[PDB]
Amino acid sequence: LENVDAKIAKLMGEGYAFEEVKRALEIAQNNVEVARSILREFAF
Amino acid sequence: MQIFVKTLTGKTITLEVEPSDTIENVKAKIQDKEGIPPDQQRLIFAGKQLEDGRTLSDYNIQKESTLHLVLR
Repeated sequence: LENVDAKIAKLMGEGYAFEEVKRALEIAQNNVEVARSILREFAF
Repeated sequence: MQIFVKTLTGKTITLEVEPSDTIENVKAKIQDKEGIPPDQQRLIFAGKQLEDGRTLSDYNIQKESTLHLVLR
């Protein structure tokens, strides 16, 4: 219902690895905009 | 049985599969119908990234399940 697999796939497409994206969406409580900010901020 | 694979470009690919098909088999089918090599493919289902040597059934992927494809 929340669109988790689609949200994982979308953020993976922005250049992030599966485990990072999964973990960021968890932290963000499935908010794509917030997970994206996490991924950008803490990229290495 | 049939499963679906959604791509980020909005495409829905329908595959003809058996429960015992390996993830690599599934990647090969996607290649046959779309042209993407298995090594450029990442498949996501039910919060998991699908591993090559395991089967659809190992992930409780049933008829009419939708996988999500991301290209590397």
